[PDB]
Amino acid sequence: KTRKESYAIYVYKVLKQVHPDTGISSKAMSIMNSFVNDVFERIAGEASRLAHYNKRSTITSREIQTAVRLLLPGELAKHAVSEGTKAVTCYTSA
Amino acid sequence: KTRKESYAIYVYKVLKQVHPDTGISSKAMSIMNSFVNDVFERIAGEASRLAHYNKRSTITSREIQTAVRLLLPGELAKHAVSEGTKAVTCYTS
Amino acid sequence: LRDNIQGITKPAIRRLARRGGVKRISGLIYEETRGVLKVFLENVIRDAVTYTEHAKRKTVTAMDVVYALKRQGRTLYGFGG
Amino acid sequence: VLRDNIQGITKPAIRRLARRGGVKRISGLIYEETRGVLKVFLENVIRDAVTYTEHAKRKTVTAMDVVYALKRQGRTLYGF
Amino acid sequence: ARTLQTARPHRYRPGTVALREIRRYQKSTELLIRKLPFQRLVREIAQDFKTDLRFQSSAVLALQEASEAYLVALFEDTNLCAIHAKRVTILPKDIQLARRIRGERA
Amino acid sequence: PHRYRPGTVALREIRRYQKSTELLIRKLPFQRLVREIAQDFKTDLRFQSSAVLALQEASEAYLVALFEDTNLCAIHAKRVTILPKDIQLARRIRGER
Amino acid sequence: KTRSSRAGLQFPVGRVHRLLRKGNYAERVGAGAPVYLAAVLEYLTAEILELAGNAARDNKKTRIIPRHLQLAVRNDEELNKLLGRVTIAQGGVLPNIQSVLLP
Amino acid sequence: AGNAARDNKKTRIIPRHLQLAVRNDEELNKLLGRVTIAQGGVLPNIQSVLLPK
Amino acid sequence: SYLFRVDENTVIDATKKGGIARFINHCCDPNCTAKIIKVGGRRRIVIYALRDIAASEELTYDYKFEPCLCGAPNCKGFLN
DNA sequence: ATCGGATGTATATATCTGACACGTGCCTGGAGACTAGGGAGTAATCCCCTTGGCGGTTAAAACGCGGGGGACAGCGCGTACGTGCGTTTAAGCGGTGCTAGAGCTGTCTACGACCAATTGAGCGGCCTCGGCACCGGGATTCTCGA
DNA sequence: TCGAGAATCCCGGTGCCGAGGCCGCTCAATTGGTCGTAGACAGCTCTAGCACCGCTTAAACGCACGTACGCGCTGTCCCCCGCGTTTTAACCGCCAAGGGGATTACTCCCTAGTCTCCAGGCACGTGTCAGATATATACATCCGAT
Ligand SMILES: C[S@@+](CC[C@H](N)C(=O)[O-])C[C@H]1O[C@@H](n2cnc3c(N)ncnc32)[C@H](O)[C@@H]1O
Ligand SMILES: [Zn+2]
Repeated sequence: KTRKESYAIYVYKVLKQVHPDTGISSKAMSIMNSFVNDVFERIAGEASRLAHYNKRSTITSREIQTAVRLLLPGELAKHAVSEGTKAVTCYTSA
Repeated sequence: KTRKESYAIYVYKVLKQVHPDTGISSKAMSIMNSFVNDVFERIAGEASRLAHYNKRSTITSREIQTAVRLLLPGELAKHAVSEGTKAVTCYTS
Repeated sequence: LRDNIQGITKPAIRRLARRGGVKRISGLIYEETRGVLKVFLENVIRDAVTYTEHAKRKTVTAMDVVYALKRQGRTLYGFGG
Repeated sequence: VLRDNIQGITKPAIRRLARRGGVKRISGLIYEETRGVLKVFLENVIRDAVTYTEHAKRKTVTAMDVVYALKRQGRTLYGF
Repeated sequence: ARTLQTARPHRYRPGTVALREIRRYQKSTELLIRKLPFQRLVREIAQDFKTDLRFQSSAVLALQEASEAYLVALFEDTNLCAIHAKRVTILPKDIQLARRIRGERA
Repeated sequence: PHRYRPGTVALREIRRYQKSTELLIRKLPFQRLVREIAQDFKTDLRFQSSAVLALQEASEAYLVALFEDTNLCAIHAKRVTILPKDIQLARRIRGER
Repeated sequence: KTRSSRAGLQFPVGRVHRLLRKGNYAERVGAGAPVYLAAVLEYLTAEILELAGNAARDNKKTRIIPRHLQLAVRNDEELNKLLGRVTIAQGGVLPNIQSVLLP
Repeated sequence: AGNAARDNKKTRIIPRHLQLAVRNDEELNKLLGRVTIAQGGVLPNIQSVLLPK
Repeated sequence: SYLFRVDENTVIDATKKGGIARFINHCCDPNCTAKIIKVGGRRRIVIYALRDIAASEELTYDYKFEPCLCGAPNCKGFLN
């Protein structure tokens, strides 16, 4: 059969490190998957729109940061940008 | 100096058919230009998403037709799809 | 299939209104509500059927309803979104 | 710096705005309420305007930045 | 001193069974409309668009979810309107005002 | 001598203002207000001229519209005046709060 | 022979094809998509300019100003839904007074 | 969601727990102000004009 | 006594080793309760806020022991 | 309702500019022609899952009724809002000056697309048991009439 | 004010099905290397946002009076709720069939892409008449007395 994809195993690997003993249901897993897809589309679409106004031809790690800082509310923005820049630093120096 | 393209002259050519002796001011022409830009972006975005859903890459005259049927209200949809199909017919020959 | 809107009976509307938080229903609400619901359903199924006949098929899927919902501002999580 | 400039939105100005909207008898406590509402709206729009400016490494808030900030909130604006 | 612990006919007046149904429904999470009537209503409404569709069984269900999460929310708003007019009942002139202010009628 | 009945100059002003398209708020104090609200996000801000007006225009079409709703809420309570508990309902129904 | 004239249009099918290509919408723009889209845009701008001119005539003027576009749009019933959220600048409000208020 | 599912004496995150976790927050509520979480129910709330005296 | 009853055949003793949860007094009117969760398959005692609690407020809690320096408006003279 | 007048608004002539409409160069975006290639159209087919029908049962809907709480109408009191007039004040307008910073151009290079070989992550199919739904029987709270 | 009875929560016992781990098997992510170009950057030009000054004059403020509307209270009556009895069809389980949704296999034709050729659209001036005032006057609306 054709193999379709999702974020099931990754949401599970995150659940097994935030609550090392809880376990997610099935409908709740599909809800978290569609949530991840929706936020992905929001952020990437705003990042594109922003990398268009400025006539740049690429969607870099700063269009994404400004998108995250526009869409996400007051305090989620600071923590999101901190986690993002930490990950990007830990990745580039490796 | 600096070249910026707009839909002013086409809006003027259409005005000279719907009312052969009236004249748009500057602010109203700016408003009509922004309106054309807005509607173009709506229809193009909806056609793009509609092609992405069926897993295609060609954005052909069927996607624009379906996007006009989705976006425009009841009556404007009928006349718009009619003008569109008439123009593509009179162009493919 | 004629005159099925009477299938949204009075107790169902009472339960919806209870979950909504209202305490003392009037007596005329049970028709305004069916009108509102019919309008909403038409507005959604129109776009669902458009999405489903653009793809050259005769089966209204769940992705079609999810898209027709997301397009009107009201997204919906849980059905393959 | 500037401070306490919100008081520039006078009583006759709010009065005329209400009259355009259709009002006929304005209460007394309204002026403060609409001043707060207007301040909230302006803050929410100028935040995005300044973000759009910063992203482009500029120091002047263009008109297209205000247009984009307004459009991003579902309030488009024709004429700029 | 001892070891502490955590453990060791009728007619309700009108307006009380309502305040109990509110608490028992605001905590449940099931669907409040019968499924076959909604099936038939969806199928009957989709006649005006295309004759014979097949309505995959997850489509219908999907609609139902939204169709609740709309109405319920609507009622919340209408409630406020009622409470605003210094009354407790919700009247059709409340639903119309909610839908007007909210943008659905204009 | 002569005195218009209390409340009859209201409708005259209503018709006079609903018919024109001018800007109701004075331009310079609004420029000052918008110029000092943005002092919380940056400091060397310049505010190109046609931006401010832009803002101002939008910031009128909001308030006017809001009052168009506030009145309704007032009229809902069998009233004429628009007391400050109407603006709050009119802003909570449309999801602005 | 420009591709707009070949269709019997006034909107630049070439420029619309260019915008569709260079706007990052899909991988391969079709052939009869820009014709359709230019025709739709022309129909809409004609439908709005007609009522704009009508409104500007009844007010005994020959120039269309934003007040007349505001009137033309908001008076219509299906353009008012298309442009449901726009705020035409220098547009003003449609005159209306609640019946309860006037004596 | 896990905090809710634990304070409810269950051990399986379930759509109701996600609805609670979102609508009880204040900033996760603005990020998801338009969505509807299927099978999430609603948040318990009764006005004060309605509660008996 | 700082003893606490987990279940019938197990108790927690915080007289010499434990948390600051041993510094919560019995009051005839409590604003915190004690539930028994099971995490990792084992029972534990958590303290939930019964009613809203403002800052710099003492955390009251009902011991249910089955003299009383209660100090409450309405109150009984026995911890038992 | 009837005037009398007093205020406001609409009508028409005069005139006065500045912004719209038109003609001019000129620069580059659009049109023609041709090729290669992969994306989409078309035929076969298979099996999933939708539709249809049927019997039981029992949960939920429908109906009728009694009455108590709520909606709605009607009045007095009084205050806080509108209208008008005389003050103040700063908005607006014009004119000058100037410097910050937007904007555009050429040079260089660091970075992302593209392509080949591969290999292990994750995806589909198989169990399987522990968490959860269900049932029953206690205690425990809440409402209401006395 | 307290009994009682109806509803609600909590503790055990029990079965069952889906959440989770395991095995093979792909196929897409990884690594390495090339190559064209998107953008960084140093630099210069010029425009337009900022600040100040002087007048005037329209808009804002303070104040007085008076009156219209908010509002709190009282009083009918009516209709929506809570409850009991009868009726219906939703729901569950099950069987049968066949349409059409996916998938596979070929094939061909529609579009990207490049080069060649030039005309259409945009910045730039210049002309004049459409609309904005401005004034004088007529007509409409509104308010007091009767
Ligand atoms: C958890 S300890 C409280 C901590 C105590 N305040 C201390 O200083 O350690 C509970 C014990 O404190 C005393 N206590 C707590 N609350 C009390 C009260 N309301 N009246 C009298 N003794 C009390 C009793 O001895 C009881 O066994
Ligand atoms: Zn005590």
